[PDB]
Amino acid sequence: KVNNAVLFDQATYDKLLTEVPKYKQITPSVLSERLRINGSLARRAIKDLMERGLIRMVSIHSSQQIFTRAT
Amino acid sequence: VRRACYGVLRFVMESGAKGCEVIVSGKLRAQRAKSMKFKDGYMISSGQPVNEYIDAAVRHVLLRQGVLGIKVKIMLDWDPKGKLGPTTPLPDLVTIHPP
Amino acid sequence: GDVKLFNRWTFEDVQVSDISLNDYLAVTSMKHYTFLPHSAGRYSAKRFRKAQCPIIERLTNSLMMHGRNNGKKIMAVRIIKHTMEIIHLLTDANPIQIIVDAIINSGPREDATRRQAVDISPLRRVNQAIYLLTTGARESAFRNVKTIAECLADELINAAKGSSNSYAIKKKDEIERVAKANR
Amino acid sequence: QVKLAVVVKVMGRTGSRGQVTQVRVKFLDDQNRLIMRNVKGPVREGDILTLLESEREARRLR
Amino acid sequence: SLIAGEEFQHILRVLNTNVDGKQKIMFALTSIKGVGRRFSNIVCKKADIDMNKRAGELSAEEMDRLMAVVHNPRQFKVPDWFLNRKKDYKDGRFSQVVSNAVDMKLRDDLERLKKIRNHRGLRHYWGVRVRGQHTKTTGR
Amino acid sequence: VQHRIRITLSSKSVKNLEKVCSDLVKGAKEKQLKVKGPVRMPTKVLNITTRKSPCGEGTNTWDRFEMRVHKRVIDLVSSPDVVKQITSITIEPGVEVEVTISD
Amino acid sequence: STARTVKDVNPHEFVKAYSAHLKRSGKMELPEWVDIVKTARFKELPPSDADWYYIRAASMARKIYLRQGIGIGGFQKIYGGRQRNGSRPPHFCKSSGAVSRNILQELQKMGIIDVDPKGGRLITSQGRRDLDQVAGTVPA
Amino acid sequence: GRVRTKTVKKTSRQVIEKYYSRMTLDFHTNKKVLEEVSILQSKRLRNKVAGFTTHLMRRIQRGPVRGISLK
Amino acid sequence: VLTRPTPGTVQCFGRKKTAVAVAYCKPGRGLIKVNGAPIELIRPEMLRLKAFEPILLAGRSRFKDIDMRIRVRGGGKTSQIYSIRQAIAKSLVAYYQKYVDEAAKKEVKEIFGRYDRTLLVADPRRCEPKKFGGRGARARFQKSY
RNA sequence: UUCCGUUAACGAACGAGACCUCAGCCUGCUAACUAGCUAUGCGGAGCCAUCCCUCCGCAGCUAGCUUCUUAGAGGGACUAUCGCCGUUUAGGCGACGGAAGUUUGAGGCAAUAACAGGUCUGUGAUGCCCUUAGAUGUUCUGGGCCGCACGCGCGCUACACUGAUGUAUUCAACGAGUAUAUAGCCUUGGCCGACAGGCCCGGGUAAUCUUGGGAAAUUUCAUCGUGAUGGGGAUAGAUCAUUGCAAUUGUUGGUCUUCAACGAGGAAUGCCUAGUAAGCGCGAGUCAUCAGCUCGCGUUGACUACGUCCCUGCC
Ligand SMILES: [K+]
Ligand SMILES: [K+]
Ligand SMILES: [K+]
Ligand SMILES: [Mg+2]
Ligand SMILES: [Mg+2]
Ligand SMILES: [Mg+2]
Ligand SMILES: [Mg+2]
Ligand SMILES: [Mg+2]
Ligand SMILES: [Mg+2]
Ligand SMILES: [Mg+2]
Ligand SMILES: [Mg+2]
Ligand SMILES: [Mg+2]
Ligand SMILES: [Mg+2]
Ligand SMILES: [Mg+2]
Ligand SMILES: [Mg+2]
Ligand SMILES: [Mg+2]
Repeated sequence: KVNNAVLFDQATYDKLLTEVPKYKQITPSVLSERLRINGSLARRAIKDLMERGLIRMVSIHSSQQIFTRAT
Repeated sequence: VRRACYGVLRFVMESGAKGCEVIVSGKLRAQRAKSMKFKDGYMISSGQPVNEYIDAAVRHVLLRQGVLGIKVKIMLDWDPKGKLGPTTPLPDLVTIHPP
Repeated sequence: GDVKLFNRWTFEDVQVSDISLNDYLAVTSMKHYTFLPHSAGRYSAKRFRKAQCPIIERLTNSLMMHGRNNGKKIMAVRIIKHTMEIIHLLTDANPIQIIVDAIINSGPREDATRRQAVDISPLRRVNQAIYLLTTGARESAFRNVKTIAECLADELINAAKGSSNSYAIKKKDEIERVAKANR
Repeated sequence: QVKLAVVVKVMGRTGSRGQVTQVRVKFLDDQNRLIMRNVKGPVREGDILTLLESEREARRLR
Repeated sequence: SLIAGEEFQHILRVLNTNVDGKQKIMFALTSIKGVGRRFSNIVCKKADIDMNKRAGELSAEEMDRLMAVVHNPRQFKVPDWFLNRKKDYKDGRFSQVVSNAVDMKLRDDLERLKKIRNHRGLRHYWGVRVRGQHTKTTGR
Repeated sequence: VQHRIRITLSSKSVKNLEKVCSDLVKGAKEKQLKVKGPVRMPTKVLNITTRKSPCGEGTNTWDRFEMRVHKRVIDLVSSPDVVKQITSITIEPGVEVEVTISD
Repeated sequence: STARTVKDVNPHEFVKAYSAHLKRSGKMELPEWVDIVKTARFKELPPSDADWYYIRAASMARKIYLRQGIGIGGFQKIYGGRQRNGSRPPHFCKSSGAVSRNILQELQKMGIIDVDPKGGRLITSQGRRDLDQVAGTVPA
Repeated sequence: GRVRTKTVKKTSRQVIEKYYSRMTLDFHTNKKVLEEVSILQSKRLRNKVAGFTTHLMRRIQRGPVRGISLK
Repeated sequence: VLTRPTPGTVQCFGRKKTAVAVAYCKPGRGLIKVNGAPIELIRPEMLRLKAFEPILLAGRSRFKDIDMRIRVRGGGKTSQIYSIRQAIAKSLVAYYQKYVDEAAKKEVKEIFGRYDRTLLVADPRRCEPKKFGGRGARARFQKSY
């Protein structure tokens, strides 16, 4: 029984902005499993981190979105 | 029937067919029906050359005890002029010119 | 280095360690270098012709399961590409070498027929390795948020190391064990 | 340890259903050690088998 | 992305029905009986409600406009071919039946046929199929 | 000559139809009339598939009957007189010759 | 660069650029039934893109650019797809004719596509020019 | 299984028996003369007779055969 | 006799299943298009490298003096790409055979052959007809007892 | 029972194969205003004008031509060549070449002798028996063949993210089609309509018009986010159209709503060795209307084996 959240709380936003950019592979599935968030929230958080420039993009596709860290 | 079918066979073979076959099915003598074949000569049954070499008919006799069936299959000979029979020789037939 | 998989990955630096499993993985010879894991090849007319088929293609063909995925080879090639990129991301090595290592560290070498323990031939060895790898990835992906490409990448990476955290390696171990118990 | 032995001659499909192949192999470190082992899967003359236990052999044509 | 809101409500008591706040508003409105995905989509568009939001994200006023549209699709210009009660028997008025009123209309429509001894009403009363299907091997 | 003549030929057999067509195009090329043809239309395959059993017992076995219609078009430029003088030779049975005058 | 016609650019990008062009031009009048209708009866939801009208206008403009003589039934077949029939096998189905006709008439009220005597619709010289001058702006 | 039937085999030995002289070791030359000293009712059957004739014509060179080939 | 002829035109086709692609080659500047669109846009995109293989192997330098216009019809979205592949390969081989000396043809044909014989020789495989008694060519109706 | 080989048998015949059809190859041949290509001319657009180049449209029975399409004739493979095995036979395996090397693939046809096999409800095929005017004839009306505690067989739809949904996008083949009466069949185009459908001009008895068959799966982007959930769509309510003489026991097609089981299935058991299985759609037959069925078609396209008599059956 998944209890994935659909909206971040401020602490989880801080962890998304700090610990997540330290992840090697960044895809919506990994973020959903780790941060305990929905896949929609995962995709949107990945887009925001791509807006703040805290990640790179290795490959984008409809089925699989693959992102990695710039640092 | 056993005397008319052999007569038909006789006439066909004197006419010149390479082979002839007659089948009589029905209540010939008893109440149970049986089938009497009257074959003489060479007759092919399979392949395309059947629908070139086999002239066949199926006719009923409307008798007092019921219906009697007649299958007559006449196998024709290869006619180079294509009048008495087929003009195409049988596929397996091979002729070697003598030296 | 003219022919590269997806025009992004080199074939020349692939080392197939096992001498036994060398003629049944088609990666080393230049004749077995392909741009795409898609050939529409006739590798089934003869008994030992699937051995001369590129190994990435043999991995790709096992992804067209089950019946709902039968014949969908372009989607399988897409999964292979997205798996080979995750492999390069998480290992920083050539994904073809990770794949050949996983196929080497996954094929069972001994089995129990009839219950006499028999040894597996190289061709059945690579067939079993590929079957276990893709079966484990598919069962990991089923009813899971994780994508089939990510599950395939994780399974291949854990099989290349030799870790018992990969379904294929656990299953290879069971298979060979039953051929040790029933020696 | 793991002995690698190269198939030199294939003789017979054994088992009730022919699921196993009886074969002769000369070992890779001992080209004078010729053993009859049973193989599961398609096998041909020249493929190397990693016979894990290389002492048991097998009964010919069984 | 969007972080959160102090007003985010997980359960919203809507038309005597519970709506999950962790659901997109369009599919969240399909919790009330009588509202399907297509009618909820029309209701969300006509009420000028963001379709990329979640049910809990909306405020009081937004759901009030959603209910203005749900209780009167006509004033909000929802065509009459879009209603689940077109040309009512007694009334003759087009309307969108929602909530427990759907069950009420079902029961009244069945009682109407169960008093006139119509075939279909008797099929309903016997617990058998009413739309002319074979009953020998299926429906067991 | 003056007008444009389209002779359509149809048949169920290829040899009879082709030899009739050869006769027509040979006659056309003897009287020095230009001939465009024969032009072979795609063959029509009339197909009937029916259960061979006269009843509903046995393995449901199906015989597929086919009738193949072969169409040939010959396009001359001439007057009607030479056209009916050409298409008056012995047209073999099964061949349906049809003459139509164009502009 | 420029000097690229429609049959030089990726269709997915050209349609997106030309829909934006059409929306900017402001010469498109939208029907009342833009937020209600479905593009086909086999569809179960209205288009999820608010600018779907302009996207479909760009799509049909490009199709008329590449081919001449497409009628409303032809465009119903072009935008028709697979219908899922519940417990029954799927079959092909056709799209809505009102949407195609209205968008084509809106595109006649811009001098982009006219109607040919031979039947269907042709691309006008102005429409060809517009599509070709937008294709040059599409990044390669 | 590519086993030749009697009609192919019998014709092969009869052709070599009579026309051994005008018979070469090449299939393509033997299938041309086979059209001049015989009347076969199929190209497929003519090819099989000439391919087995060439086969026999090479075993004769080996030296033992069970035909006659007086010579 | 031993001089190169004036560069001209060749037309070559490739086939896969029922798809046929015909490449028209004329002296030009290296343009390659399929049904008017450039080949660098052919779809599916993840089979794009399959159609690029003859060009990637013969090198883009071997295509400078020719313009390749390819018309493809029939088949599906995979067989058309595999047909365009073979059309490009056979068109380059024929162009080098009539206007660019036999040796260079031989070299380019050898490269194509060592990579894939399908680049030059069509696969003869076609759909097998359905038989009554099953829903497929080999598959039979489920048997009960 | 295909040959070889052994031999009181030799020589034949049917059957098998041969044969026939479809498919695979032919830049050789024959020929295309009901098929195209290429070039030329003109026109449109782009670029910027023109020119050139690129993409289009139109025209030319004096623009050529047949690669692509068609369809006739032929050719082409024979295991032919090589190695190995084999009694060094008959044959098998591997290899080059080759379109094709698995008698190339798939069919059609298909012996002797049978079975109390099915069919008298296909037959104006039928013996005998029954009935024959208050008919077991015929016709008309209405009902039933659909009825539902239950058991079994063939199936379709699913259980989902290798997905559903909504965009964008673009590849088949087999076939079918009219009595023109205002009009009958296949329907193009225009208009009205959200759909369903309707109205109005027409084409086609057909490589000519429908139809270059604008098939889906697939592809692309986005949403959904592991939740019986936007999976599934059974059941059910209201309502609108169409076929028909007639739609209730819902013909069917739409619209809104309703939103069941089902989370991969026990013991069992079916089919299948390559363009095959499986997936996907199309056409035809049935047909006024109704295809979850059959008979065909193409699209996407594998795994596994190249054996054995363990089971099942047959010899
Ligand atoms: K009968
Ligand atoms: K009777
Ligand atoms: K009947
Ligand atoms: Mg036969
Ligand atoms: Mg998953
Ligand atoms: Mg219409
Ligand atoms: Mg389906
Ligand atoms: Mg030709
Ligand atoms: Mg009986
Ligand atoms: Mg019944
Ligand atoms: Mg979709
Ligand atoms: Mg649900
Ligand atoms: Mg659904
Ligand atoms: Mg009915
Ligand atoms: Mg039908
Ligand atoms: Mg069985």
